[PDB]
Amino acid sequence: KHKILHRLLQDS
Amino acid sequence: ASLTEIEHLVQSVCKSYRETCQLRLEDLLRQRSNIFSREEVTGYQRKSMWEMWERCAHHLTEAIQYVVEFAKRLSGFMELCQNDQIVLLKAGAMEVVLVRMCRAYNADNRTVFFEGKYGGMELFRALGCSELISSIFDFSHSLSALHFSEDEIALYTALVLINAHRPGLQEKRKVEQLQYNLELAFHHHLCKTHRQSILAKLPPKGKLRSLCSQHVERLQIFQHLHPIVVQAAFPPLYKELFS
Ligand SMILES: CC(C)CCC[C@](C)(O)[C@H]1CC[C@H]2[C@@H]3CC=C4C[C@@H](O)CC[C@]4(C)[C@H]3CC[C@@]21C
Repeated sequence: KHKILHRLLQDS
Repeated sequence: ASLTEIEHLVQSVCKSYRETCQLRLEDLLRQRSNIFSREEVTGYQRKSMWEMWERCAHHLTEAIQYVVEFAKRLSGFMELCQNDQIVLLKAGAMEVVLVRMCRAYNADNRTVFFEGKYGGMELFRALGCSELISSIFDFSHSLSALHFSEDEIALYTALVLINAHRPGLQEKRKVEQLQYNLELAFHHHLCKTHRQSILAKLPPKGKLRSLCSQHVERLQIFQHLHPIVVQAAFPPLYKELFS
């Protein structure tokens, strides 16, 4: 999908 | 910026550590006499290279998700720009896993906890990266000689993560501030508990960096022979951090 680090960081 | 504030920082980090430690120290300790049989070792040793890599990558990455949760909980970490968060995580997440490893390591027989039992280095032979495994078990063994507490693991690994010298940082000075206070919390808890004798006993800096580079090198050789394994089979988080 893309950019799993971004996701982990944004997700409360 | 206050004594009371750094007392709170010690408390904050220790508790944050316990909530993100993946397994409690004594669930590891209690399982030490569960040792992989000779027949179970040859089963692991009969897995292909890519199959051992992906089983290992999987477990590493579930450990790394805990480390990411831990970092998120370190003071000021979320108030840094996303570039720098990613930089601290790419440089530190593996370092933290290597430190967290000493918990899951039995110095008596040099074994680590893996898939429900303890195995030695030989358990990992199908990975094809044997100087590295030996280096990692050596590091883990020198760390065990320190006899860290859970609190000391918390404070130290917070410090491996929050480092203003990491290359690639945009806002170096914001992270110096963050690190400075965690340096203080760590030093504070050691003089309170009359450790501090372990400050010169701690690894360099270098050392961990050398361990991490070696892992990436090894991964890179692996990718040469199996390019699309990493891109399609490995957890994305692992791919993102390491290649
Ligand atoms: C990815 C691979 C090619 C390099 C790493 C090889 C290794 C040193 O064997 C890795 C593979 C799986 C790893 C383990 C997987 C999960 C945990 C539990 C965690 O709470 C602390 C560390 C620990 C115990 C890891 C230590 C290092 C291990 C045991």
